[PDB]
Amino acid sequence: LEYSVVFNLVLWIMTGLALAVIITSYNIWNMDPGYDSIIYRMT
Amino acid sequence: NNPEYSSFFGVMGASSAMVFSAMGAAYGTAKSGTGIAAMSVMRPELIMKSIIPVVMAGIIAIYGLVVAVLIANSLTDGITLYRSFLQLGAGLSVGLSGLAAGFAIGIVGDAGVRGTAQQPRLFVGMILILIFAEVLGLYGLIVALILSTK
Amino acid sequence: NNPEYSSFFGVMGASSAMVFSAMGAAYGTAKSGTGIAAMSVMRPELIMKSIIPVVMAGIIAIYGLVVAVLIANSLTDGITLYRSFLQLGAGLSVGLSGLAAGFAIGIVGDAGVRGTAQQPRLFVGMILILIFAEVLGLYGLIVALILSTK
Amino acid sequence: NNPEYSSFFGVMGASSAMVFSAMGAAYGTAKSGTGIAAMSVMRPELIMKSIIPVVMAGIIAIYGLVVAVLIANSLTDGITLYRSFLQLGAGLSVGLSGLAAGFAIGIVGDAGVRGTAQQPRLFVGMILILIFAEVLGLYGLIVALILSTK
Amino acid sequence: MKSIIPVVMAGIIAIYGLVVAVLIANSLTDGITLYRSFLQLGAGLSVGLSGLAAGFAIGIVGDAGVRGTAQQPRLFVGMILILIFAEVLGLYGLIVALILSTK
Amino acid sequence: NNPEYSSFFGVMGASSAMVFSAMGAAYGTAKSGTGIAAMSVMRPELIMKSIIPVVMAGIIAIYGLVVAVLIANSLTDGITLYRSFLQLGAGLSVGLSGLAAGFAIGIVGDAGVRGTAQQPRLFVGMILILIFAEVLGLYGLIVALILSTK
Amino acid sequence: NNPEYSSFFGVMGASSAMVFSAMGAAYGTAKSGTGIAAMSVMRPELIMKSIIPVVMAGIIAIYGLVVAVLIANSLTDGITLYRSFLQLGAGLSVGLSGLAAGFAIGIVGDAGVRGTAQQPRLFVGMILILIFAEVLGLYGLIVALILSTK
Amino acid sequence: NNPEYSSFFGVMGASSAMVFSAMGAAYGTAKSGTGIAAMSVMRPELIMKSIIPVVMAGIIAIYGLVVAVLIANSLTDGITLYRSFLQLGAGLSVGLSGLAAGFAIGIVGDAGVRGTAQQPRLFVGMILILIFAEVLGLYGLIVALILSTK
Amino acid sequence: GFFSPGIWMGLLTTLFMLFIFTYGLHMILSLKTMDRFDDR
Amino acid sequence: SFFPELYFNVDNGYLEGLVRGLKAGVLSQADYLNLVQCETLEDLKLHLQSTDYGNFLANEASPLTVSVIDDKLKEKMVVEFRHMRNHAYEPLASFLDFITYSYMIDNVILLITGTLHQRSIAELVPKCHPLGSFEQMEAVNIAQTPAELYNAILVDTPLAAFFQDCISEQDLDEMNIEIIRNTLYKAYLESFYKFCTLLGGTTADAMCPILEFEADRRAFIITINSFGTELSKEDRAKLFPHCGRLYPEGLAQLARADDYEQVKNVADYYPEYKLLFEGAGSNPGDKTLEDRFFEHEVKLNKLAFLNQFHFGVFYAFVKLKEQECRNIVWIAECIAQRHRAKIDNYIPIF
Amino acid sequence: LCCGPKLAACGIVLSAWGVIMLIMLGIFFNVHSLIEDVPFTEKDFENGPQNIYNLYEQVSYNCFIAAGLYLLLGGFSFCQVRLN
Amino acid sequence: AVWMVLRESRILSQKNENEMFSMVFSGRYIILLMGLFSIYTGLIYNDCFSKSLNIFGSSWSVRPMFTIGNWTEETLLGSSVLQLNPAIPGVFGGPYPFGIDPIWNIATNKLTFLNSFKMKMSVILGIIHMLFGVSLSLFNHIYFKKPLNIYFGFIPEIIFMSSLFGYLVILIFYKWTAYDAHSSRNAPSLLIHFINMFLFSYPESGNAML
Amino acid sequence: TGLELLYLGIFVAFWACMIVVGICYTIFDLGFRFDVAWFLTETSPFMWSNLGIGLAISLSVVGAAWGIYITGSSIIGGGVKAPRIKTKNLVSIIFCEAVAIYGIIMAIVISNMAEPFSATDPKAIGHRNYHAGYSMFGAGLTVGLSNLFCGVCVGIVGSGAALADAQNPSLFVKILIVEIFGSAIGLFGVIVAILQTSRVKMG
Repeated sequence: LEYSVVFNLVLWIMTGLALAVIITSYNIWNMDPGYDSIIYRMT
Repeated sequence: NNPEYSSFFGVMGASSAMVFSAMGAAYGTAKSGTGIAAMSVMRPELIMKSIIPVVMAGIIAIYGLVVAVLIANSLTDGITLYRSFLQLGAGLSVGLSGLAAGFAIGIVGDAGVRGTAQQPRLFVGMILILIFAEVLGLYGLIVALILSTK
Repeated sequence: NNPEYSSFFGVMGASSAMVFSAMGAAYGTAKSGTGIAAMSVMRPELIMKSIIPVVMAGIIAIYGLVVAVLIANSLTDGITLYRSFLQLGAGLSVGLSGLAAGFAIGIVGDAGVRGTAQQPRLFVGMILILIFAEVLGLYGLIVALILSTK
Repeated sequence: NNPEYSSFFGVMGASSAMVFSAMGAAYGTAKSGTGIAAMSVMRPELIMKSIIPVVMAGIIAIYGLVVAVLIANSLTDGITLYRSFLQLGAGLSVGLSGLAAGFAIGIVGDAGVRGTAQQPRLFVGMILILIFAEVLGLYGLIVALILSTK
Repeated sequence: MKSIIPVVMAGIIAIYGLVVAVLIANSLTDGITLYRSFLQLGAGLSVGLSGLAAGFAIGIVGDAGVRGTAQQPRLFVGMILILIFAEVLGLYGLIVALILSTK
Repeated sequence: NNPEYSSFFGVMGASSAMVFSAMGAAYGTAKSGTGIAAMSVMRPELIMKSIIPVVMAGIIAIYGLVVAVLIANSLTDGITLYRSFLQLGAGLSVGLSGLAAGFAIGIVGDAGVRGTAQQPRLFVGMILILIFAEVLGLYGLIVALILSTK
Repeated sequence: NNPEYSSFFGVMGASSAMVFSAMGAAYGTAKSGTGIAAMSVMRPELIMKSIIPVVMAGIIAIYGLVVAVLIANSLTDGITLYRSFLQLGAGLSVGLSGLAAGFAIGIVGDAGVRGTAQQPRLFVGMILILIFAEVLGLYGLIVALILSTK
Repeated sequence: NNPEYSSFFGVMGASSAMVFSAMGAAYGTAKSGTGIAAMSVMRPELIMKSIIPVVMAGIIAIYGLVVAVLIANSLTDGITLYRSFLQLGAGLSVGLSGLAAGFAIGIVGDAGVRGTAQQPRLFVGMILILIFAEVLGLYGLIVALILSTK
Repeated sequence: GFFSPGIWMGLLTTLFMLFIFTYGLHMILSLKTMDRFDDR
Repeated sequence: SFFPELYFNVDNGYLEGLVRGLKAGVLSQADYLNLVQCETLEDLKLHLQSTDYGNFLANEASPLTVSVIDDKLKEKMVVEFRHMRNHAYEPLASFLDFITYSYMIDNVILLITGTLHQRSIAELVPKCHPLGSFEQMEAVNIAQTPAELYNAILVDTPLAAFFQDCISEQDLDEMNIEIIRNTLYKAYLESFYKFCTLLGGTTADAMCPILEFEADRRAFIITINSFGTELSKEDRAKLFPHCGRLYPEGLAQLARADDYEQVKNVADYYPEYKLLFEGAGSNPGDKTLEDRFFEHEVKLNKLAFLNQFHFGVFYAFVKLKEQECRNIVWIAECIAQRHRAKIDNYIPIF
Repeated sequence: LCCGPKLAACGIVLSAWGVIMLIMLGIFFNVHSLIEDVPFTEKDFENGPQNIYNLYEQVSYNCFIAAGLYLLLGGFSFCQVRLN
Repeated sequence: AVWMVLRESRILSQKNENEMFSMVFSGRYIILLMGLFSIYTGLIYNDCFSKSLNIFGSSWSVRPMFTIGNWTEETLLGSSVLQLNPAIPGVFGGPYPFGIDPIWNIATNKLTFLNSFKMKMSVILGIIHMLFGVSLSLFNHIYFKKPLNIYFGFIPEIIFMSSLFGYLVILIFYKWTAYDAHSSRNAPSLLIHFINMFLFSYPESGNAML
Repeated sequence: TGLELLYLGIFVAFWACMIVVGICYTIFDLGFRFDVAWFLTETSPFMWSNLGIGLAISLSVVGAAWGIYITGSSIIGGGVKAPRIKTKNLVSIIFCEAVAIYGIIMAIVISNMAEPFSATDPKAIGHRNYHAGYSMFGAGLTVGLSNLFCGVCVGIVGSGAALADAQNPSLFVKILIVEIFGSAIGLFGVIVAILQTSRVKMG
């Protein structure tokens, strides 16, 4: 009973939180070190 | 009388408090580390001063650790749901606020350390800016504690 | 008589206020700090004036702390739901408005600080513009305070 | 007799009116400040005149404040839903309208400030185009206000 | 030889995963009261996603650290300190998982 | 009797016709106007010839008008639903088909004007192409009328 | 005896057939016209031969018109549903297949028109390939005709 | 006892067989024609013996046509559902498999014709490779033929 | 049931205003400052 | 596509209006005729003052020379470019950087050779082309050490990526300076072209035709000029860009060609180029191939101004104004040397 | 064959380690006829403990066979290193 | 390590261009010890390639007495189940003389019995070692005659660490010797009391005190 | 392209889930669990009506406002060398204000029809109220979107007009004709919206 309440809450809460992790992970995954200073020589 | 599934919210809180704040500290440390490497090769004499952004980043992760434990030690099977919701909100408040702080710490650390390599007078200003980012993390901790004990 | 799970919305409000405000202040701080590191490397004598953008960002964060606490201290178990929606509105109103203010502070801070070193007469104009951004953050607080006690 | 959740739609109207308008004004301010910072270096004598785009951006934020408060003062517990959707419509009407106007003010103001420094005869044209942008935000307010009592 | 450190330390994350994953598995039965199941789920995610964050931290600083060290051997000490803090993040994940999974 | 909500689909039909046709006409017109202005700087004597693509685009708008009016005039409360589906299909048929035509009109008009600017002998060629695009739009109208009167 | 809304699937067939085929022909026309406009500048004498890809594309549009009408004429209120699904399948089969054919017409015409101007001996090869694209469209028509009468 | 949701699965099989196969053949044709047009600049004598990739593309379209007809002829009202899922599988199997082949035909054709232009020895190799792609498409037909009669 | 008239109506209005927020934020994020200043 | 004509004017709206406003100021055919009817350098100045040009030779030496007006013309357009480059945002600024790269490449060729033949950087910088600038140090005060210049370039100079073809310093000492600069420029064209295709809207369609022309035009001229020198056919082929119409098949023929006739036979497959070789009568008192190429390039750069929502307008602007400078200097030089029958050898820019 | 003394030397170490492990393992199976408790018993297990003893005896025999092969391997690898 | 040492004269008086071999050679005396201690600890862990070492002293339980304790023909159902061996049946008990009783190496719950040991052991060893590290600081502060570093430094630092972490260590040993299976139900959880300790959390019920 | 990747991933997952749920509800032969009539009738006509009203005005401002900045930047840029531009090309912004007005008038005419129902059980209650609700939504959406795209059209064209006039003052008058067609696009949306609500009643 009241399934629609638990369902609605859990669906969107975990979806938003999961996406926040995905986006944060993306931003960290592709962190730009600058590709300078010593990178030009090591490359 | 207790709605089953109620614990799900509080449990996600305890995890979220650590996971999101960990990503923040991870960004802060990783972003600062690159800036440190650039400075140190140019001049290693500052290697023991440019580490500070990293220590600060760690403190953010601790903020999250503290709440995550407080929530976990506040879980029960016969949970009244109200408290479970507060725990979720408290965990997210510190986790996501620390996450924002982590980005703030990393960006300014890299810029500050790279600048300091050229201008030693930049150090003091860098620290003050880093202080604001640590304060941004603390505000999250304060609210999370208020909610989790409410 | 009070609907169940009614506290959820108010709890999200308290957390939303703090998190979005921290996001705003964090962005504004990071963008200013980058400009400061890039600017003051040449003109360190400005290092103690270019910090202001960052302070204003911090005010955005306080707005969020004040409401997030105000909301948390207003929550109970038997909430009539109506009150919760009001709390959610107040939380989001200040949080997302502060977030917008954070971008205004950040973009103007970076542009202003670097420009100021190039042209010292710009300093006053920079502050005045940043003042509007702080006012934008405050408008959010005003509405949140009206709603949170309604 | 009141469909539960009736209050939820209304309070979101007050939130939207403030948040979307703040976003518009924040963008408008950010673009104007960036253009001012770039212009003012070479022609500091134009700093005072160049502020106008920023003020108008601020006005956009005020329209949102006016509706957001008007709605907030119009909320009760026993809302008949009919009233709630009217308030939501009014909130969205001024919100998106103010948001769009803020973009026009920012983008036009940026170009206007840069152009004026190159050719002062463009100053009046800048003001005229920007007035239209504000008039659009006003439009959003006027209808949003009319709807609030229907 | 010295440059391997980032890789060796990174391996701790996979170990932390094993430690919790087994600790949870040891407590899986049919008649679970749900409550304990959520706790196990949270502990699993906590250490996993925290280890993921730590993995990012270690990798990014390792690349910069190893390259910098060859440019300036004095970087060794700074590299070690940075790597430690990144590893601590993985440790914090374990700590929460241990407290939560046993509650 | 006549079921409730049955008019919903017919209303979407009338709206779809006009909105998608407006999209086509708006794109086709904007593309032609750009090409016209681009040419006219180089040589003004061809300006009159370059206008037709804009009329072509307007016809797309009319195609949508004819069906949208036909449906809107036909809409009532007691609709047998079957009729509503025909109206929905007729609306989409003419709107989306006119949309495709408007896209084609834009691309070929813009390229045609630049082509003619370089080579006056192209005039007849681009007109023949634009005739095909107008025919593509008409096909949409034909099907829509057949469904709307079915 | 028949279910409600059964015409919904059928009427979408008549619409889909026209819209997708028009979209295909529209793309093929747009790409062909671009190549014609660019090519015709250097080789104006080819203007009356390079139009062919555009005619090909128009055939795809007719293919679609024929089925859309046949579905409309065979679409009734007391439809047995079975026939409705068949009409939807027939509509999609010809429409989407014509869309694929229109793409091929587009790419081949664009490259072929320019290739022909640079190589008069390519004209026959261009036609042969475009014949294959028309065949691809015809296959869709064949299936749609089989389904719509099944 | 026949479920009324079966005539849909079935007809979608016939549609899928034709639509996806046409998409594959259209892609292969579009890419092959582009390569041929470029090739013709230097080696027009190869134009006729470069059409083969396009013929093969067409064979992929036929694979789909044949299955679509076989299903369409098999479609009835009282379908036992089992047959409907076999028709759906057979449709997708040949269609999507042909689609994959279309890409192989297209990419290999383009690269092969362009290479052949310079290295006439590549021609046998181009054909052997393209034969494999046609064989991959046939595999889709084989499965569809097995399923459609099961 | 999975959804209620209340829940659904809420989601429907939430998405419209969420799209507005997304639009606004999109343009705000795609906002740059200058690399350098023109002259002295 | 729908890619431009929407977000484009948000940041680049001002610059589009400004640069086309600047284009309006280029000398027209009517103006060039007025400049020809001078026969005196001071009168040339006076007639120039009728346009957007003028009042820039004021306060200079009373006698006007060709070298002075040449330098001043460059400076005028450099300022206009730098202005537009400074008032710009990354989406557009990166495009402009590529334009500056072409000049940076020439300047670093100047920095080497001089470094290889002990000359100080401070002596070399005054003769570097504007827009090179090199605000970064380490390229300065290299102590006439090739390694220091090659390290400063690898690290600080934006051209570092391009040098990946020419590396290890050994290349700098063993390769002829001209092979080095042609190789580096080819790398530039390859990256710049790909960049334009990443911006896969109006810019790609309006800009790439120009770059594709440059690639093929250089391939033609390189092949011809290389006939009389000592250069391996394979090494010559290494200098051909692959962003053009000769790349699929055609460069192979130029790489093998040992005569002008064979080069024309290659052009024969491309009517757009064949017309240039047939128009380039190359008689002892006629226009040559380079002259027809310039006329074609201007046609292309002018056609760029038929699109109102792209970055190709800024590239075309620079090239058209650079040719404008060449035209004006040509007139000033023809006046000074009194060769009035050769005055009509300027490239009309409409 | 020489095969390289570096690889013959590795064989000597593997052979010596193997002979030690295989002999000791076979003994353990023979004595505790056990910790490993993996002799591949039958599923149709009857009330006959002596059946388990017999299984371990088979496992032990197999262990000594494997050791014999390592003894032969060590001999060959040894002479390779001496000749190399 | 022994091999490297025995060839020390031949390896050292030679060229060794491979730094990986040179590195481990230079540490050959460090490795030697690591091996010697690894044997010691492995024997206490009672793991030799995942095999235990039964010295005929494994008296954890007397299976004959298991069947006496109301386990008659359990091997019938056993075909599909495990059945956990009870504590304090009156017939089991007695520590293993050295290391972990071999019986656990063949159990399906090794992963809990021995896992708990290693967790608690790691804490015990870590905290004690840390306290040693602090104790050393006292001698250094005495050597440099810095009274302030011991009156305001060492003393409160060692007390701080002792009061929090040494307390924990004591409780760990206490539990092992204080509680038997007779109190396994509602047996105190050391981790929960540790957290509640710091927070001054003293619920009326739900947790028994040590 | 971080944001474009986000938008795509959400788009694909959004519809992919709908496909799976739709086909599953069919396959498993659920008792018409996916009930479109339920959605349409439970959703209060007040939501549909007031949404259309806000959209009608708000989307029109977005268009107007969009076009304003398109021509604003072009006019200001060109004006650096041709100050004459501001005399004539301001009409482009007059056109944009007019495009916004179209929506404003329509939004008010629609909102004037808003009434309460005092209704409860949708069954056989407010049949006409639902028609008026949906019609108001459609008419509001119709004019909103039509003005939205109209505003963009006139903006883009006005940009070309300003760039043309900057270089030749004789071109403005001829080009002006195109913007007039653009404005007509918006007016057509108004005509249909009026018709759609020409026969509605609430209450």
